[PDB]
Parts: sequence; C-alpha cells; structure tokens
Amino acid sequence: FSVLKKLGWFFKAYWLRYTIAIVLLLAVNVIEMFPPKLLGNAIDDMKAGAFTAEGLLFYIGIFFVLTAAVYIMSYFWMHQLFGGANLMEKILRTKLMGHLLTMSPPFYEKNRTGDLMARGTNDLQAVSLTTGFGILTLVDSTMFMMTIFLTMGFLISWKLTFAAIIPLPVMAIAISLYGSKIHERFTEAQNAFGALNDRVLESVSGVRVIRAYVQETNDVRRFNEMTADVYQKNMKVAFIDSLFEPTVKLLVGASYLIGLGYGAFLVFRNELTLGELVSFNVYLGMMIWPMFAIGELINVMQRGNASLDRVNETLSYETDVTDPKQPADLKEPGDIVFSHVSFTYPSSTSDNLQDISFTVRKGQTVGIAGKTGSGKTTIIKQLLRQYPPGEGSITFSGVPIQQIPLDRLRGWIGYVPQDHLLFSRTVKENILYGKQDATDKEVQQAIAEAHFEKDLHMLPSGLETMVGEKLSGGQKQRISIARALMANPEILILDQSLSAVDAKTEAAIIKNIRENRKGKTTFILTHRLSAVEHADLILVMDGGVIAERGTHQELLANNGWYREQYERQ
Amino acid sequence: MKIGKTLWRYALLYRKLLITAVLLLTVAVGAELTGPFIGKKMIDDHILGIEKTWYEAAEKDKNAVQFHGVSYVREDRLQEPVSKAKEAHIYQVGMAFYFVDQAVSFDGNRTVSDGKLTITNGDKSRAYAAEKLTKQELFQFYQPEIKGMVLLIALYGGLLVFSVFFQYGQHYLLQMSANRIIQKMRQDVFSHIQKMPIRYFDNLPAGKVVARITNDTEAIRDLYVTVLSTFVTSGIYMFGIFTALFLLDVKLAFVALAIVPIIWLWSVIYRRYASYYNQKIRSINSDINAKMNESIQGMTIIQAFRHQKETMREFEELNESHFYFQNRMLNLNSLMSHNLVNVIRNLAFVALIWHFGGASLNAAGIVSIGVLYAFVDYLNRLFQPITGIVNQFSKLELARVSAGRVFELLEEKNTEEAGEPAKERALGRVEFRDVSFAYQEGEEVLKHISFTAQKGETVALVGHTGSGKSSILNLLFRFYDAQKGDVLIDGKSIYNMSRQELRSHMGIVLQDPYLFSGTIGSNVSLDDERMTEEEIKNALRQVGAEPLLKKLPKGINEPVIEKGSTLSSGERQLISFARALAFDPAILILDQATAHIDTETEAVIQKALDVVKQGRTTFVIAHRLSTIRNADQILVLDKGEIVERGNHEELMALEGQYYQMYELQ
Ligand SMILES: CCOc1ccc(-c2nc3ccc(-c4nc5ccc(N6CCN(C)CC6)cc5[nH]4)cc3[nH]2)cc1
Ligand SMILES: Nc1ncnc2c1ncn2[C@@H]1O[C@H](COP(=O)(O)OP(=O)(O)OP(=O)(O)O)[C@@H](O)[C@H]1O
Ligand SMILES: Nc1ncnc2c1ncn2[C@@H]1O[C@H](COP(=O)(O)OP(=O)(O)OP(=O)(O)O)[C@@H](O)[C@H]1O
Ligand SMILES: [Mg+2]
Repeated sequence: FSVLKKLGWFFKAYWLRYTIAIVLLLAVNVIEMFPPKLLGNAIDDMKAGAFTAEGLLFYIGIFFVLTAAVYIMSYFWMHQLFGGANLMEKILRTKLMGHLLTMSPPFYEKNRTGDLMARGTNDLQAVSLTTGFGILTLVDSTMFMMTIFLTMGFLISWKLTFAAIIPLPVMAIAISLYGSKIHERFTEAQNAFGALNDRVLESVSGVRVIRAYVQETNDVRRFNEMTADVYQKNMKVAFIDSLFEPTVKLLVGASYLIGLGYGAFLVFRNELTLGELVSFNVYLGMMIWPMFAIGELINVMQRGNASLDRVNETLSYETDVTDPKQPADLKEPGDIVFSHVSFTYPSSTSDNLQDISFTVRKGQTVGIAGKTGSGKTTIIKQLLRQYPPGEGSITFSGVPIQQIPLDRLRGWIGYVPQDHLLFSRTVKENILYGKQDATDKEVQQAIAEAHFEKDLHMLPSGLETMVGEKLSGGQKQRISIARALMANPEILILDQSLSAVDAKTEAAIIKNIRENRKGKTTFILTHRLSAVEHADLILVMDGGVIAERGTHQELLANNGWYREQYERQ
Repeated sequence: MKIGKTLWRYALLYRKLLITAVLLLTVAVGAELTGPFIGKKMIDDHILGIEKTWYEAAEKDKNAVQFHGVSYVREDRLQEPVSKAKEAHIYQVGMAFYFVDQAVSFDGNRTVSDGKLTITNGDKSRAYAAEKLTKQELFQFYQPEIKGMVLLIALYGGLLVFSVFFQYGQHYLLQMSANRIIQKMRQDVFSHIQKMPIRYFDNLPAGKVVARITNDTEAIRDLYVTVLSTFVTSGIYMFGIFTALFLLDVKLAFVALAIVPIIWLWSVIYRRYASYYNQKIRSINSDINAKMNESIQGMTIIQAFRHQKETMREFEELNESHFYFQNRMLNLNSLMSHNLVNVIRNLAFVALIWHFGGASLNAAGIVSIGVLYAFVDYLNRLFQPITGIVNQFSKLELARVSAGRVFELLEEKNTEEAGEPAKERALGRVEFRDVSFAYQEGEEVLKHISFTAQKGETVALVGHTGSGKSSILNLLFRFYDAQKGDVLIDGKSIYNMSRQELRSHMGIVLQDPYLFSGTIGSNVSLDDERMTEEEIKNALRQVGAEPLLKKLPKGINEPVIEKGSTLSSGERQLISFARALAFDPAILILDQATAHIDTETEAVIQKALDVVKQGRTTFVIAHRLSTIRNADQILVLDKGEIVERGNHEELMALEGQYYQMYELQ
C-alpha cells in the first residue's frame, strides 16, 4: 500500500498523536493478553491444593486493574487515531474547497460537477478511513494476531497453537473471496435498481402521455418485470452473502474443537493443564478478529489509494489558468483599448475572435450588437481574465491587464452575466455580495437606482424574502443589476441583463444608469438595439470580426441591420 | 396508520418462508450452542474423571487400569461383582498427581512433603501414604477415556456441519422473505400510483415520488434485514444461550441473565446520543454538500466579486461544526461499543473466578471446571451481537420514517377507479356546457366555458399566458374534474364513462414530447406490443430522413436511451406525432407552446399536423397564431373565458384581441 506513502505530510504534521495512539495500541494489546492467562492460573490454583482467600482477592483486584487500564488506554488511543481521521477529513475538505475557489471556468469545462462532488463527499471519506481505520486494522492484523499467536505458542504450547490455527487462515481467504464475489453481484444488483429507478422516473414524469393512451397497464407489467429482475439480482447476492456466517462458524468451531480435543490429549500426556486449555480457548476467541482485519485492511487501503490518487489529480496537478504577474501601479483605469486581440476558447479550435481593436475612454459608453453566437459575450469574457489571454494586447491606459493584479481588476469590473446566478440567501445578501457588508443604507439607494424597488415592495419583507430555492427572470435580472451597481465599479459590464424586462423598463433603466455613471465606463450587450441608442460608441460583432464600427447614426445611415424593421416582429 | 401494523401485515404474507427460516435458525442454534456442552462434558467426565474414586478389581474387568500390579476401575464404570474391596484416589498437588491407596473422607488443602499426603480443610484429616504417578502411569489412567474422547470429538463435528447447513438455509430464507416482501410492497405502491389523481403528481416533484416508490422501499428492506438477521436471530441465539446456561449452572445463569437490563440501558443511552449526533452530522454534511454545489455552480460571480474569502469562511464554519460533532460521535463510541463489551467481558471473567473460588474454598468438590469453560464460551458468544444490536436499534428511526412515508402513499383514499377501454369510435363531436374549472378552490380558471367541436377538426384555443388554455386539455382527459357545467363526447357526458374509456377516444401531443428510453419503434408504440410493425405511420408523418440514418426505428433502432437529447428538437415532436397517429385517436389535442420554435424544422411539424388532423376533431393550443389560419373554429381565451368565438376571417373582420395578437405576432 502506497497510501501511507502519499500521506506522509499528514503524519508529519500529526506525529505525536499517532505515536501516542500506536504506543497505547501496543500497550493495550500486551495488557489484554493477561486476563486469559490469569483465568488459567486461577483454574490451576483451584485444581491444585493451595488456593486461599489471598489468591482470590489478588485475582479480582488484578482483573479490575487490567480492565480499567484497557478501558482508559483504549478510549485514549481510539481518541488519538480517529481524531486524526476526522482531522484528515476536515483538512481535505478545506484543501479541496480552497483549491476549487481559485479555479477558472476551463477547469470545470474539463471536470464535471458530479465528479467534483463525488470526490469531495466519498474520496475524503475513504482517505480519512485509511488514516484512522487503516492504521487500526494494520496494527490488529499485524501486531495483535502475531502477539496472540506468540503468546499461545510460548505460554500455552506450540503443537496446540499450530493445530488450532490451521482453519483461521482458510477462513480469512474464504472471507476475502466472498467479499470479492459479493461486491461483484452487489454492483450488478445496484445497477438493476438504478434501472428500476430510471424507469419509474420515466413512468411518473410522463404520466400524462401514459394515461392519455390507457397504457397504465402495460406500464405496470414492465415495472413488475423489472422488480422481478431486481429480486433475482438480490437473491444472487444473498447466495454468496449467506456463505459468510456458515464459513466463519465452521472454521471457528473447527478451531475450538481442535484446541479442545488436542488439548485434552496433551493433558492426558501431561504436556498441558486445564487452566492452559481454557486460556487457549479464550485466546482463540480473541484471535478470530485479526483474520477479518486483514481483509478489511486490504480493502480500505486499496480504496484509499484510488480515492487519494483521484483527489490529488483534481486538487494539485491542476494549474490555475489565470494568475497575476508583476503587479502594476494603476489605481483607476483611464482607457480600455483592444489592439488586434485574438482569442479562442480552450475547448475549441475556431478562433471566435479575429484581431478585434477599439477604444473606450473613461466615461465612454460601449454597446455591442450581433446575432446569437457571434462572439458577443466573448469580448467581455476576455476582459474578465477567465481564460488564457490568447494573442494581442488589452491595455488599460497603456499597460496590459496581465500586469494589473487580479484583485484590482475584479474590483474595477462590475459584471452582470446573461445567465442568472443567485445563491440560497435572502435578496439583501445577494445585493450585498458586491460590497461585502460595508453599509446597509446604500441598499435603498442602489435598489432605487435600479428602479427595482417597486418589485421589492410587493414581495413580502421577510428579510427581503429568500432566493436560490424559488421566482421571476426579470426580478433576478434586476437583483443582479443592483448587485453590480452598489459596488460602485469603474467598468460596469451588463450582458443581456435587460432581455427579460419590457422595452419601457429597460429604456428607463439604461437612461438612469447612464445619467448616474457619468465618468465611468459601461459595456452593454443586448439584442435589443433600442437599448443602446444613447451609447456614444456602438459596434456589431459577426463571427470573429466587427461588421462595422461607428455611432448609432453611422449604423442608421448604413444598410438596415436589425434596427427597427423587427419592432413588433 | 401504524408503521408496525403495516409491516407485520406485509410480513404475514410469505409466512411460510418466515416460519421455515425461524425453524432452521432454531435447529442451527441448538446444534451450535450444544457444542460447548459437549466440551464441558469432555472436560468433566473424561479429563477430570480421574478425580473420582477408584476401586480395585480383577484384570478380567474391562476399563481396568493397572497401577503397579493391581487393577482398578472407576466409580462410573464400576459394576457390582465386588462391593468395595478397595478405595483409592488420584489427588493433585501442584503439577503432580499422587495415588492414595486408602479411603479418604474429607478434602481440602493438599500437601505432600515425605510421601504423606495431608488434606487440611481446617481439620488436618489424616496423613495418607501417597505415590507419585509419574507420567506413563498417569496416562494409563486416561486411556480408558481416550475412546470416549474420540467419540465426543466426532459428535462435535457432525453437529458443526449440521448447524452450518441450517445456518445457510435460515439466512437465505430470511433474505428471500425480506426481498419478496419488498417486491410485493413495490408492486402495491406502483399499482396505487397508477390510481392517484393527476393533482398528486402536479403538486409533488417527480424525484420525490420516485424516491418514495424506490428508495423508501429499499429502506424498508434494510429494516426487515435488521429485524430478522439482527433482532430475531440474536433473540433466538441468546434464548438458547440462556437455556444452556441454566442447564449448566443456575446460580451463575441468573447472574448472566442479569445483563439483559445492561443491554437495554446501554441501547437506550446509545440511541439517545447517537441519534442526536447522527442527525446533526447528516444535516451539516447536507449543508456542506449544498454549499459546495451552489459554489461550484455560480463560481464565476463568486470569483468576479471577490467573495472567495467569505464563502471559504462559511464553508469552514460548517466544516468545524461537522468536525465537532464527528468527534463527539467518536467520544460516544469510545465510551461505549467495543470498549464496554470488553469491560463487561472482564467483569464476567471476574464473576466466574469469584463464584468458582467461593465454591472451591468450601472444599465440597464442586469446582466443576467444565461448567466454567462452558460458561466462558457461552458468555463470549453472548457479547458478540451487542454492538450490532445497539447500532441497529439506534438506526431504526430512518427506516421507520421511510416506512411511514410509503404507507402514507399507500393509504391514500382519493384514488381513481377505472380501467375500461372503449368499444366504439367516438365519432368526433365534443361539446362543453358552461364548464367552470377551479384548481384549488373558489378561484376559477375557466368561467362558463361552452363550445361545440363538430367532426371538423382544427379548433384553436389561443390567447395570452394565464388564460386557461391548457386547463381545457386537463378537462378533456379528465385529469381534473370540471366541478361545474359538463363535457360531452358524442352527446355522452365525459363524467359518465371510465377515464380509460374516454382517453381511448383521444390522443395527446405536448410541448415536451416524452421520449421513453428504448427503441424508436417502442417509443412510438409506447411498448404496447398490441400493434404490428405499422410504424410506417412514422413515415406518414414524413420522417424519411431520420429512419435511414442508422438501423431502423421499427423496433430495430435504439437511440432513445438519451431521453431524446441527441435527436434534433423537431425530431422528438416528429416521434410524438407518429405515436399519436399510430393509435388513431378520434380527438387529437395538441398543446404547443414554444417561443424558440427552432425554425427550419417546425415546417415539418406543420406538415405532420396536415397528415394527423385530417379525419379527426383536433384541438390546437399552438401559439404564434399562424398555424391555425385554416382552423374551422378559432377560439380566443381571455381571463379563462371564450371572449371572441370566431373564425380566422370573422375575427379579423371584427378586430379585437385576435387582431392585436396577430398584428403584434
Ligand atoms: C472507522 C471504523 O472504526 C472501526 C473500528 C473498529 C471496528 C471493529 N470491528 C470489529 C469486529 C469484530 C471485533 C471483535 N473483537 C472480538 C473479540 C472476541 C471475540 N470472540 C468471539 C466470540 N467468542 C466465542 C469468543 C470471543 C469476537 C470479537 N470480534 C472487533 C471489532 N472492532 C470497526 C470499525
Ligand atoms: N463552453 C464553450 N465551449 C466552446 N465554445 C464556446 C463555449 N461557450 C461559448 N462558446 C463559443 O462562443 C460563441 C459565441 O460567443 P458567446 O457565447 O460568448 O457570445 P454570443 O453567444 O454571440 O452572445 P451571448 O453569449 O450573449 O448569447 C459560440 O458560438 C461558441 O463557439
Ligand atoms: N395543477 C394546477 N393547479 C393549480 N393551478 C394550476 C395548475 N396548473 C395550472 N394552474 C394555473 O391555472 C391557470 C391556468 O393556466 P394554464 O395551465 O391554462 O396555462 P395557460 O394559462 O394556458 O398558459 P401557459 O401554459 O403558457 O402558462 C394559471 O394561473 C396556472 O398557473
Ligand atoms: Mg398554457
């Protein structure tokens, strides 16, 4: 097993507690080997002539002392080891979340949400189990069994030990074999149950069509057939799942019978004693567990190896797609100029942007138009440092963005995406997201600026309601707009944020925002060309290039490009 | 509704398997538990038999052992050819055995100094001449018992294999009973789901209903496996153990019986603490997973707004609470569970030592080490299932609540009783007499809706959202009762025929054409199997390009395993149309509402509607107000009311709502 090799850092950080756990485990094992021998000695003293009240009292007292010592030391070594397990789990959760927070859209393009959730909910469990439970099974399968075997060999006898320990290895091997073939059948049965669940989901979601063709009878026939198949798979599992108790019972009772009969024969030959026979029986009883522990260790350590490999691959080797470099000395962006920038998404070969160049003065207002898929939002995505910078130069006041720190850049940009992104927090929290709780009065002023306060009033004032579990596309868009506004950004980007509200509402909002943000840059992306009529700069994006460049008047003068011919369709 | 009553009711079915499993378990337990009794007879009658009196007898006698030149035979094998003639003993001092060739009355502390065994017993008794038995002579006192030893060893193994076979049988039969009970429960649950009204499905996410039908049934299966394989099995195992304990020695049997209260109190306390800790841990872990999900989704705004620090702080707060409660659970498991099992085991050892030491001190010859060995083995068997029992008892609650949910579903009363397919064609005439439909109560979604659709097809129900267009579809199929007025098909009230009879007359096409997983032919036929390879109805729908791409949709192509995602948006509608045409319904209802019509494909849909609308009575809820320019009877729904009962041309002449919704498109 290389898991303990891949987790050297954890044990190095926590070595005192694991050292205490291991030492206390060895001590507990040693002082737990005593009580059976004391029982045998008591039996021998009973049979032998000399046995006075002093012996009885001493045996009772020593048994109580050993019981208390084993109890305390067991509590504390389990505390150390399983606390290490919990600490490893918590550390892995923290590390995984901290790594995710610093990742970029490309990483999630490569890595699906389902896989990432699985790693953070199962692989952590497996690794933590390895750190705590793997170590317990390693000590009990390697130290406890060897200690109990050596004690039986020396204190009791060697012939009796070897004879009585023949079936336990067979029991362990058979247990592992059953584990493998029950795991296989269990996977089969779980797949069958998944098929059942999928069919039930189909039959329940599409209940209208099923009912509309009086097919609710054929549906039940198929469901019953699939339940019958599930029953067959479960019975196949139970076939090998019912071989465990018979096997352990047989190969432990055989071990007890060998011990008892052979010990009786040795007693006949004076090579043993009744007390030692009873001690041998107790030692076998306490030795049956190390057999299971071997297989449990192998299983847990292999699973932990796989889980830790996956976690490390999706936690460390992944390199952040965007990073700061040589921080500049720019406080407020003067102008934003694109100079023949070309950028292609990491997951595609088409350029999607061909030598785009333009300027945006401080306070300049830019509108973007174009058909769906015509690189409309890519122009601002390239400005959010979400993807590799490609080729060209995007210089804020004359210096490329790479020099600007990511923190400062993200501070300048107030970004409203076309997609609705809200969290399971009250609207107050969704709007406050921008300013991270610097003030509360500004909420009223910001919501008035977005002109959304009226739709805030008719919703119940239950801490501005709840979002993320329920309500309206327009209301979500206005909440996002207020969130981006309240931050007081020096470059405010809106991406189709007004495609859901009416023409009058969007017109009023754009008028108000243009009036309020006089010395600040604003980017507007919207298919409604009537919503950027007042923008001092407007451009239309087709493919990777710009079809034309000029003010609204220039576009009006040029050929009819989806200006008003589509009003009222 | 009582969960226990319903579970017992479902278990009473298949009682043959349960009874057989119980009997097989009883026999296996009897064999296994009589094993240690065989061991205690072995130790006492045979190894310790030497401690019994010996009487001289002739060498002719069987089971006679020569000591020096004189043959003795034990009190158990003794017969009455000679009354006593002798009284010899084989006493034990230290690790040596001493032959006493004299009658001894008392017994006690034995001492040998100069070949004069003396038993004190607080009386000094007498000094008896004693001779060390060496090892060969001593073994010659055990050869008579070697054969009984071998015989008892053999009996042990036979009963062991017997118990093995019966253990396998009982475990398998318990598993079979659990699985079959759960299969019957699932059958009942789905059959009931087929009878629940559409209100139930509408007012409850599909995933929740599916989980109730499937997941909760698995929870009940786990509950059955727990009750049988843990509580019944352990109950019988411990009843047999206590029977054996009482048969061995009653005095210690009562003491051992005095641990059942120890199990009950332990179970109650551990349940109390572990249920709380598990509830908190599960809730916090659900919160952690939800946070991770809502952070991975929507991470763009988290990063763009520099919220990484705050989200990390919230996640760490949840993580610290989770760590706290996991450590508390570990603390409880350390103070209880295996540690307490070992403590009780050592207490049992001490109790045995105390009892047998008190017995031996009185020197009444009642040490009975065989009873001690059997008690050790039995008590050791009795402490195995304690941890499993307490864990399962704590865990019962989740399966109990799952069973409550499943039986709440089953015990639903408002269910539809139907199942009569129609025996005659509809003739295509559907009429409404001032129907007034209210979903919840009081609030009306349709007010005195009244219209008649002759055999001529293409009746259009078009209006602005919230006008109750799809409610008519619900009324037609009797998904929801009208609550007023009436609906007639061919003059027959829709509320005077079985829902199955009514829905046989009509076919449905919806906005999201359902594409059941399977073959295209089975999806078009709804795996009915009651129709032949007539899926050339699909071709009649003008699907001439899709079915030649690969294999054949007529039960030969299986691309629908992807929920229709890969197939074009228009092609799914073109499969649903084929399904509607295959069943040949008299009345076709077509609920179409798609702003993103996906042009360059919707054309075929129109073509499809020309092939299916003919020779029926078709209701078209389509939007866009352009596919219904040939509707025989247009209808405009406003505020749940037919405000303009007109035609494509008549409505245009009269202007109004339809004119506005046509000019603005
Ligand atoms: C993170 C997870 O942490 C865990 C840590 C430990 C365990 C654990 N699993 C165990 C399984 C068995 C035993 C066990 N210890 C025993 C001691 C004696 C006996 N016997 C057999 C019966 N009689 C006849 C003799 C004595 C059985 C025994 N079984 C202990 C165990 N401890 C599980 C999870
Ligand atoms: N996840 C992605 N993987 C690959 N290419 C993508 C991805 N998302 C978008 N694109 C590319 O982006 C092109 C269009 O750019 P983008 O989607 O940013 O703007 P748009 O669609 O024109 O306008 P809007 O995005 O506002 O609808 C698409 O045609 C596609 O080639
Ligand atoms: N199962 C239901 N229970 C209660 N009210 C419902 C139910 N289904 C729909 N409604 C409501 O009843 C009214 C009727 O709307 P209907 O279902 O006919 O859709 P519509 O108004 O035709 O248009 P659209 O489907 O585009 O929303 C609406 O207020 C709708 O939200
Ligand atoms: Mg509608």
